Amino acid sequence: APVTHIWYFKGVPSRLGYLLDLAPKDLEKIIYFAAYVITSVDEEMRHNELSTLEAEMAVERKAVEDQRDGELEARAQKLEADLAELEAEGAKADARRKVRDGGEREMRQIRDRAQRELDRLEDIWSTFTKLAPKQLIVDENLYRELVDRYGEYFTGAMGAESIQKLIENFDIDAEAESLRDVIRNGKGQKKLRALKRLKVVAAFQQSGNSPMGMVLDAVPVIPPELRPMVQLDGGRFATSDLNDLYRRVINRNNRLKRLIDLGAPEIIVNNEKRMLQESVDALFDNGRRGRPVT
Amino acid sequence: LDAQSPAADLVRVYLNGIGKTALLNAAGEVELAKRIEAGLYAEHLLETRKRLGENRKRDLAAVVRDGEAARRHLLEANLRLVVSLAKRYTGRGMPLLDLIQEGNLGLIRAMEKFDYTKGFKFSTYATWWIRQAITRGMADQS
Amino acid sequence: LCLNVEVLSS
Repeated sequence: APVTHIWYFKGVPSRLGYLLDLAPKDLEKIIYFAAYVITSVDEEMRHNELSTLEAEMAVERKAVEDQRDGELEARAQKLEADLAELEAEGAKADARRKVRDGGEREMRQIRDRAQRELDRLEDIWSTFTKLAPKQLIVDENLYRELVDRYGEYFTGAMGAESIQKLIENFDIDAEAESLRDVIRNGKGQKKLRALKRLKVVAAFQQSGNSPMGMVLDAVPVIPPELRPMVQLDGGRFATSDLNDLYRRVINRNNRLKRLIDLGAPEIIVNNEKRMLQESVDALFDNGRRGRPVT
Repeated sequence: LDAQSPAADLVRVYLNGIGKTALLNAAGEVELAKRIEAGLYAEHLLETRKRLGENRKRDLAAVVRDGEAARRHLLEANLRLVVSLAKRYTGRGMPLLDLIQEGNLGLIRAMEKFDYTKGFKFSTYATWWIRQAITRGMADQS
Repeated sequence: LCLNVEVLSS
């Protein structure tokens, strides 16, 4: 499972944050699997049927409104019939108000649930029409609803591979030109941020390299002598803990491999990937962020 | 923006992820067992039934989907128990994440090879299997 | 540390 290099998403300035124009909060949430992210979107094909999409949105809203109206009318008729029955029986006004309040609260709940569905659809439509890369979705339920409903245009996954795909699909020269154009203008406040981002991007471009070096797939290990192995009177292992950290990383990778072979739902696999990322970050550096291992 | 933020504990992420769990009190779990049995049966018959070009391949598909849903739900149900059992045997120098991962591995190895067979609460069986798995993990860690 | 340290004898 691809991982990220601790020296970047935690560094100040965080090279990833500037290059990918993401706040540290969002980047760290993405890395440790806290919220999904929209990688790429074919906005054109959605625009070509944006009117048709709005039309189907309207008709589904009409259908939900229609079932809502059916329920409201049925319950209002039931309540009115109950009130007429109670009047015929000549019961006290206390019973009248009790039944009336019960029915009114039931209808308020029905309308509130209908408005729940309506605002859910409105959020879906807003986040669908008003959608672009680098967007976040904190709640998993909303993302599940999006993919189930509109799983055609935008592809979004949470994890290091997400960043890798985003950066490799991303281009540098266009952003460099846009930042240069912004700098050519004024507005010091945003101009300084533009200057910093342009500096980073120009360094990337001049380096002749690619940002893909910020997501690792194969960590190396130093020779054995550099981590000398020591035998005590009882032959105990008390040498540099480098062996301990490599043990942890290898053990967790093998657990990942075995688990993915066996098959299991997304929750366990994602948790396990997070644990692996934690171990690699610890090995490249202990105590950089969070509680150091002891 | 470039302001810094604090990190997040791994355990708390697990709690947030499992907060959606809702135990069934072991009563309806028998229905889930029946559903998964029917799902395996439908899958096996479909594998055998590859030859027949049935007009309705959607009934087997429906059984399979019901089985998969039931399996996922029952696996979700026992995360609270596995994390309780894992935390009950802490303090031995092994991070809680590794123990809980081992418990999940043991659970998936257990329930997917379990039958009610007019047996008792499956919770006892899961507790037993995950306890054995975590004990094995600790022993091999040394 | 993934830092490709070349020599550039040229």
